[PDB]
Amino acid sequence: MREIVHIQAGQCGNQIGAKFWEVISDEHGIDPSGNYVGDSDLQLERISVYYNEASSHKYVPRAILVDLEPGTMDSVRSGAFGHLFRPDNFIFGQSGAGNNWAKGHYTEGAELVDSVLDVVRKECENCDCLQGFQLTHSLGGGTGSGMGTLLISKVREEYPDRIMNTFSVVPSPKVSDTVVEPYNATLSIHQLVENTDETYCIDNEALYDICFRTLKLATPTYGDLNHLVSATMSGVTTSLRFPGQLNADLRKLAVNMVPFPRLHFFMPGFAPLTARGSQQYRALTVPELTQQMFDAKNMMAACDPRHGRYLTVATVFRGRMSMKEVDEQMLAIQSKNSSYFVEWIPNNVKVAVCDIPPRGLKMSSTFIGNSTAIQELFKRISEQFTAMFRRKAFLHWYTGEGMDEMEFTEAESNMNDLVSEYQQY
Amino acid sequence: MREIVHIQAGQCGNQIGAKFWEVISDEHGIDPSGNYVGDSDLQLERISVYYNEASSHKYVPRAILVDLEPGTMDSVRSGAFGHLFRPDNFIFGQSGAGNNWAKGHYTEGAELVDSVLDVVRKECENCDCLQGFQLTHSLGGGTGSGMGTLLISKVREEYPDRIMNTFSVVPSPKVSDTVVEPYNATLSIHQLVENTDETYCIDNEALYDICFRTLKLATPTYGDLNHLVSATMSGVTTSLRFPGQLNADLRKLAVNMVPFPRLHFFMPGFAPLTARGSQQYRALTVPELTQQMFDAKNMMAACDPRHGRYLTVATVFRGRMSMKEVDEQMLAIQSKNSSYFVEWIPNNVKVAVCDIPPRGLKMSSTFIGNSTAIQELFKRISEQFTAMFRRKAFLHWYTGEGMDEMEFTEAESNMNDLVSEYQQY
Amino acid sequence: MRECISIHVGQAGVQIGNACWELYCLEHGIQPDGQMPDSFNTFFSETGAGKHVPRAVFVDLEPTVIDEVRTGTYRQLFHPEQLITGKEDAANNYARGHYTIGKEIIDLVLDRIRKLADQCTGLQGFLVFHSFGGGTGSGFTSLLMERLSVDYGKKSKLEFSIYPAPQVSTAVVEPYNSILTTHTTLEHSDCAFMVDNEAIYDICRRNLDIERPTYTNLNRLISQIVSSITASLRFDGALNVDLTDFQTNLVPYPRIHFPLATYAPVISAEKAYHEQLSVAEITNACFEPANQMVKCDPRHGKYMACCLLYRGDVVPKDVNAAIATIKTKRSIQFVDWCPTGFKVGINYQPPTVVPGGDLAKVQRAVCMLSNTTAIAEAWARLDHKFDLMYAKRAFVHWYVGEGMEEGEFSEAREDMAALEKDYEEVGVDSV
Amino acid sequence: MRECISIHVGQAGVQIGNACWELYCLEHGIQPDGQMPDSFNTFFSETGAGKHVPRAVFVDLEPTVIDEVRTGTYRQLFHPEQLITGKEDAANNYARGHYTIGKEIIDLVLDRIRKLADQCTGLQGFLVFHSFGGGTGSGFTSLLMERLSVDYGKKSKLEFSIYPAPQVSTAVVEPYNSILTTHTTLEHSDCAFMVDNEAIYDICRRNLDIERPTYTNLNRLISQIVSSITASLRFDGALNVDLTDFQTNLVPYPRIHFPLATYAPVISAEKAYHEQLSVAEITNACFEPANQMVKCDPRHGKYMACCLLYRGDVVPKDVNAAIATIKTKRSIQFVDWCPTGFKVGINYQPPTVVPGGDLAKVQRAVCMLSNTTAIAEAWARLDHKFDLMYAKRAFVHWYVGEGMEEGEFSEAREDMAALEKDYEEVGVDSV
Repeated sequence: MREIVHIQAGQCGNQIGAKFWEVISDEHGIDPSGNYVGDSDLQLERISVYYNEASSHKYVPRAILVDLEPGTMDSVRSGAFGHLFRPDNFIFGQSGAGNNWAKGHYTEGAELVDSVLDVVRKECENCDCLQGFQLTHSLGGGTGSGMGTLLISKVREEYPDRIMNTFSVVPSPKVSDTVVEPYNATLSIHQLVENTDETYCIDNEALYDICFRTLKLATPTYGDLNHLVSATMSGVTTSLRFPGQLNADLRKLAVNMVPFPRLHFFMPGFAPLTARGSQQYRALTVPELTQQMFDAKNMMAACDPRHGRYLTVATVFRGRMSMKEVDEQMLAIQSKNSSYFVEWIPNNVKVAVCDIPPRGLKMSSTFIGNSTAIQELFKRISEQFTAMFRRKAFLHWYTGEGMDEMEFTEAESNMNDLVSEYQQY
Repeated sequence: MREIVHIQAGQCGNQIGAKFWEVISDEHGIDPSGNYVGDSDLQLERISVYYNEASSHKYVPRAILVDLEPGTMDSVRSGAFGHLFRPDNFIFGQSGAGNNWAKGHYTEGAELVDSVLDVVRKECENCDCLQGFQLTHSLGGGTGSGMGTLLISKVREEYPDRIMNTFSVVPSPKVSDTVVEPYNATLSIHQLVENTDETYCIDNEALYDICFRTLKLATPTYGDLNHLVSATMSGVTTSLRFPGQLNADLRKLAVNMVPFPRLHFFMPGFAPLTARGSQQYRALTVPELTQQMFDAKNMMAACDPRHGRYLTVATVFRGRMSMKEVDEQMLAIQSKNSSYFVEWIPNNVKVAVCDIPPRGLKMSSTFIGNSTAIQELFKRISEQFTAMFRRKAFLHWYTGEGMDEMEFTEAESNMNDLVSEYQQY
Repeated sequence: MRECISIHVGQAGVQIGNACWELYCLEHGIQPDGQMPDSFNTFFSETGAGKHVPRAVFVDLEPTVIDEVRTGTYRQLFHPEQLITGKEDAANNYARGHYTIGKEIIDLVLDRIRKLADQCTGLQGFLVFHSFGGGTGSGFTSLLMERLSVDYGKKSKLEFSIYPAPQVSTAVVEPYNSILTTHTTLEHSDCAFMVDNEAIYDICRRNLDIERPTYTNLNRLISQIVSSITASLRFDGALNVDLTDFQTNLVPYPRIHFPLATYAPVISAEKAYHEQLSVAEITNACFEPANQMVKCDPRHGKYMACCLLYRGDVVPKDVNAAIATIKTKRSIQFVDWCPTGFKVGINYQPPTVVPGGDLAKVQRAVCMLSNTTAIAEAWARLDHKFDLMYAKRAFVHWYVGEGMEEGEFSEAREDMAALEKDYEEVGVDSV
Repeated sequence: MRECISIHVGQAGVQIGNACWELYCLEHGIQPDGQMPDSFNTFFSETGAGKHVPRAVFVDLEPTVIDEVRTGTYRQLFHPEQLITGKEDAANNYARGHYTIGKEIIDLVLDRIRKLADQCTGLQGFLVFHSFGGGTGSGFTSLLMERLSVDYGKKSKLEFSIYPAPQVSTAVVEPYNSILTTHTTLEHSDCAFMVDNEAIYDICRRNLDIERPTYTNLNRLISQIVSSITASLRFDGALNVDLTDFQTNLVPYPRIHFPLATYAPVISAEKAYHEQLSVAEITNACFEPANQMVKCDPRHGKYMACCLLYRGDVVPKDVNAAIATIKTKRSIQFVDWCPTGFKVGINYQPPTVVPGGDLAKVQRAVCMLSNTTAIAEAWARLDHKFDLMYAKRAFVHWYVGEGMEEGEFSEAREDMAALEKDYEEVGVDSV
C-alpha cells in the first residue's frame, strides 16, 4: 500500500541512500540482517511502503542501487546494513563516466538504464499500489546527475501519474567539488524541470554551516551530512507512513507546494537540531521547533529566503503535540513575516502532524519551502555555465560523447525561463 | 515576565558578572550545574527574570559574556559556575583592543558588536516581557568601556522603551590602573549620558576603603569587591523579583531618581556590612541599616555627599521589618540632614521593601543615591582629560584607530555640560 | 423509531465522530464493546444480544484515521463494514475528493448508507460531520450530499462543518475547497451548524483554563454540542425538538442556512464550584459575543433565528424570563422581519461528563444555534482570499489536472457573490 | 438584596482587603475555604453548596501581592477569575497606571465587575480600597472610577484611601500621584474615607502598647473601621445606615467629600480589663484629637458632619447623652450652617476580635466619620510639596514619556487650588 521505489544513483546518491536506509530501518526496527527486532506494531503496520517481505519474514528494502562504477557498490555492500539490499538490485558498470553528464546520459547510461529499467519494472509490478518514486543523486556529478536524469525521464514516460520526487545535491556557491559542475548541473536541472514533481535542493555548504554552527561538530564527515538529509527524507515519508492527527502523503505535499508545474524546487529543513552540549539548556516545544525551522540558518540550501518570498511552505511535525500550538505558531510566523510570504496565496503553510517521533526524540519537524530564493541558486549556475560556455571550455568532452551545443543552449534557455518565472512570481 | 538581559563586557565586567551570577544562583537556589536545589517556592516563582528554563529543568542565565580577549572567557568557563552560562553566549575576539576606547568602539568593536547584537536579539525575542537590560563594565578599560558603549548605543536604538541600566566601574581618584584612563572614561561617559537610564558609578578605591575599614579585611582581593557590587545588583533586582510589602522594579526606581534625563548617575551602597569580629556586638535593626547606608563612608563611589546635595535617594530594604520603622528612619534622616537634601524636591527618598533577605542575613538594604557630588568625579575626569589633551598625549593611538579630535572636544563639552547641570541643581 | 444516521467524512469528521460516539456510549451506559452491564435507538441498533451497533458510517479516503478507530478502545463497537476507507487521500484537493478519488468509493458508501436506512423504520435524516478546508471533507462531502439528495430527496441533511478560521489555518488551499464545497452543498443541504477551531481555542483558554488544548478537547466540546442537539431524540423533555424543527426554525431562505453553534456552561471544576450557573446565567453566556464558537462578532450583524436547547434541571418559566431579558437587551438586535426569533427546546437529561474531560459536571446546560448576518463577514473574508489566490491563479493546476475546469472556479465564485448579496438583502430593514 | 461590591486596587488595597475579608469570614462564621461548619449576602454569594464566594475583585498590575493571596490560607475563598493581576506594575507612576499599563487591564476588570453586578439583585454601590501615593493605587483607581461612573452612573462609589502622611513617606513622587488622583476621582466620586499610616502608627504606640507594628496591624484596624461601616448592611440594629446615608449625611457640597475615619475602643487586653469603656467614654475618645487616624488636628478646623456608628451593647439614650455632651463642649466647634451635624447608627453586633490581633474583646464600639475643614491643611501641605517638585520640574519626564502632558499637571494643580478655595469658603461663618 502506497509503496515507494527508491533509486540511488552515483556516489553521492548511494552514500545518502545508505544512510537513509539505516535511519529508516532504525525507525521500523529492522535488523541489519533484515529481521524485525522492534517493539511497537506501528512499525510493521506500514512496512510495505519501503520494504518487501521475503520468505523468512525478512524485509528487503525496495531500493535500486545504480552506479557506473563498482567501488561505491562494494563499499555499500561491505559496510553495515549492506546485507540488507537485494543482491539483484546492485546494477553497476565498469567505466565510471568520469564527471561527464554526456557519458552518463548517452553512452554508458544507455546500457545501464536498460538494465536498471528492467529492475525497476520488476519492482513496480511487484508493488500493490505504487505511490511514486524517490531518487537520490548529485547534479554536479557524473553518473549521478546524467543517469538520474535519464532514469527520471524514462520512468516518467512509463509512469506519468506517479509521484516522482528527487533529493538532489546541488552545487555549492563558494567551493566546487567538480570543475565541470555548472555543465552537469545545468543539463540536469533542464531535465528535472519537466520530469519531476518535487526536487529537494540540498547544498553541502549549507550542511557544513549547520554542522559547524548548530551542531558544533568539530570534524563533520559525510556521515553527518547524509544523516541530516536522511532525516529530512524520513520526516516526509514518515508523515506518509505512521498514523497521525493530520496525515499528508507525497501527493498532498506536492499539491500544496507546487502552484505551477515548473515551480517545484524546495529548500528542506529539520527543526530539532541541537549540539550535545546545549541539549540540556533547550526546551523542546512547538514554538522552538517552528522558530528553528523558519530560521534562514537552518535551511539546507545556500539560498537566503529573506532575498525572496515564500510561495508555499510545508511543516511536517512528528510526535505528540497540540494542534492548537502548531496552528498558532504557523499563524504567528505568517503574521510576523508577512513581507516574506506571497500575498496572492493566503495561508502559505501546509501542516501535517504524525504521532511517532524519530528515535531518540520527543518532538521533531521537517520544513519544506517553495520560495523564490532558489532563483539565486539557478542564477549562480547560469552565470557559471555561461562563463564556461562563452569561451567553450571543457566542451569537447560533451561534444565527443555525442551531444551538441544546441542542447546546451536549450538547457540554459530553460533555466533562464525558470529564473524568469521565479522572479515574476 | 519582566525578563532582564545581562551583558558583561571586558575583564572587569566579566569578573563582576561571574560574581553576580554566583550570588544570584545562591539567592534562587540554582546548582552550579544549573539545577534547582533550593527550598522555597519563591525562588522559582520569579526565576524567569534572570534565567531561562532549558530542556531538563536546567536554568541557563540570560547573560551574554562579551570580551575582545579569550583569557577572561576561559577563566570564567573553567571556574565554578562556568558550566552555567550557555556556551553560545561567549562572544569573544582575539586581539584585546589594548586599553584603547577607539579600538573597542570602531575597529574590533564593529565585528564583535554585530555578533553580540545577533545574540542579544535572539535572547530578547526569546523573552516574554522584557523589562530591560543591565551591563557590567569598566569605563577606564579597553574593550570594556568602548564596547559596552557601542552595545549600549545599538541596543538603545533597537529598544528605546526598555530600561538600560549599567553598573560601571569608574576611575579612582588617587591611583589609576590605566595610563589612558581619562580618555576612555570621558568618551564612555559622553556616550552613557544619552543612551542610559541608570548608571551606578562604582570606584575601586571606595571599595578598598569599605573592605579595609568596615569589613576589616586584611587582604581584600577582587573577589570581595565583586561580591559587594553583586550584592548591590542583587538588592535592586531582588526588589524587582521577590514578593514584598512595597514593590519597586527598575522603572519605578528610574522614575523616582531621575528628575532630569541627563541626571542619572548614582552612588550605590549596602547597609549590613560588618566584620566577622563585630557581628556579635552589633544589633541588626532598621535604624542601624539606615545609619550605615546614609554614612558617607559606606557609599561605593569616592564622592563625599557632604560636598553636595541629594537630589534623590532610594532605599531597597530586604527582610521582614516594620514599615513604620522604615518610614520614621527615613523622616529622621531627611530632617537631620535637611541641609544635604534638595529643597525643591520634598520627600527625596523612595522606599521599597522586599520580604526575602539575602542568604545568611536577617535584614539588609541597598542605598542608591542621585546626588550632586558625582560632579566631583566628573570634574576630576575633566581635569585629567584636559591635562592630557592640551599637550595631546597618547592621542595618536585614538586618531590612528579612526577617531578625530572633534570627538574628544565634543566628549569634554558634554561632560562639562553634565557638571554644569549638577552644579546648577 | 426516530432513527437518524450520522456520517463522518475525513480526518476531522472521523475524530469528531470518535468523541461523539464516546459521549453517546457514556450517556446511554453502553460499554465500548457494545454491551450494556428505547433511548438508545435513534443512534444504536440492537443485534439479538446486548450488542449495540452505532448507526453511523466512518468514511475517509485515507486508511490512517480509520485504522486508528479500528484498533482503538472502540475497536469492537462499530460494524467493521461501516468503517469505509480508501487508499490515497484527496491531499487537500477538492477535485481529488469529488471527481477522481471520491468516485471510486462513493458507491460503497451509498450501499452502506442504504443498508443502514433499510435497517431503520423511520429515518429522521442525516448528520454529516466534515471539515470545509479538507480534500475529502470538501469534495467527497459534496459528492455524498448530492448523491443522498438524489436518493433520499426528502430526508433532512444537517451537516456539522468546521468552518475555516479567520486567522489560524493549517492548509494553504483552504479558500478554494471552502468555496467549492459551499457551492455544491449549498445546492443540496438543509442547514449547516458551523464551528471554528480558533474560536474553540479561545473558549478553552478563557473558560477552561487550558493553555495547551489539542484537537481532543475541541472534539469533546463539539460532541457536547451534538449531544445537546440530539438529546430530544435520545431522551424525554418538556419541549421536544426534532431535526425538522431545526430546519424549519433556523432557515428563513433556502440559501441562508448557516447557523453558529454555542455552548454556555463551558467551565472548569473549580470555577463551577464557585459559580451558581442558572438558566439566566447560561443564556447570557450563550449570547455573549466572546462565547461564540465561530469567530464572528454577532454585534456586527442581526440575528434572524435562535434555537435555545436547554437540558437538565431547567424550568420553563426561568427560560421565558431569560429570553425576555435577552429580547429587552439593546446590544442583541434581530432582523425586523422576525418578531419571534426563538425556538426553545428543553430536555430532562443533564449533560454527561466524560471521564478525563475538562468540562465540569453541571446541573443544566444550553446549546444555542443562531442564524445571523454576522457570518456574511466571514464569507466576505473567505471569498476575498479566494479572489486573491485565483487572480494569481495559484494552485489551480492541481485542481484542473484532476477532473475539474476553471469554469467551475468562476461559477463557484459567482455563486458565493450571490450568497453575499442574499445575506446583504436579508440584512436590510423592511420599508 | 443590598449587595455591595468591594474593589481592592494596588498592594495597599489588596492587603487591606486581605485583612477585611479575614474579618468578614470570622464575623460570619465562614471558614477560609468558603464553607460554613442572610447576613452574609451583601458581601458573599452562595453557589449551590455551602461555598461562599466573596463579592469582591482584587486588581493589581503586579503579580506578587495577588499571588500571595492566591497561595495563602484564603487560596480557595476567592473566585480565581476575580483575582485580576498584570505583569508589570505602575512603578509609582500615575501615567503608567492610568494611560499605559492600566489600559491593558481595565477591560478585564470591568468585565469581572459586570459579572458581579449581574450576579447581584440590588447593588448598593462600590467600596474602592487603594492608596493615594501609589502607581496603580492612583492611576488605575482614577481610571476605574471614571469607567464605573460611565457605566454605573447612579450607584454610590465610596473609596477607602490611604492619604499620604504629613512626615513619614515611602515614595518620593507621592505628591504628584496624590494631586492627579484627587483631580480625576474628585470629578467622579461620592465620598472618600481617609486614613494615614503615621496616625495609625501613633494610635498603635499610644493605645495598643505596640512599639513595632507592621502593615498587618494597620490593616487590621482599617478592617475594623470598614466592618463598623458595613455592619448595618451585614447585621441588624436599632438605627440602620446605608451607603447612601453616608453619602447624604457626610457630603455637604460635591467637592468637599473627604471625611476622616476614627475608631474609639483601640485598647489592649490588660487596659481593657482595667477600663469600663462606655458609650460616653468611646464617644469622647472618638472626638479626642490624638485618636484621629488622619494626622490632622481637628481643633485647627470646623466639623461640618459627623457619622457616629455604634455597635454592640449600645443604648440610644446613652448615645444621645454623649452627643449632647460633645455638643456642649467648646473645643469641638462646628460650622454655623450645620446646626445638626450628627448622623447616628447603632448596630446590635459587637466587634469581632481576630485571633492573633491586638484589639481586645469589647462589648461596644463606635466608628466616627467626620467631615472637617482640618483636612484643608493637609491639602495645603500636599499642594506645597507638589508646587516645589513641579517648579523644579523633577520626575516630570517619567510622567510625560508615558502618555501624559504637563498641561495635565497644571490643570490638576489648579483644580487642587480650587478645592482649597472651596474649603476656605465653606469654613467661614455666614454673615
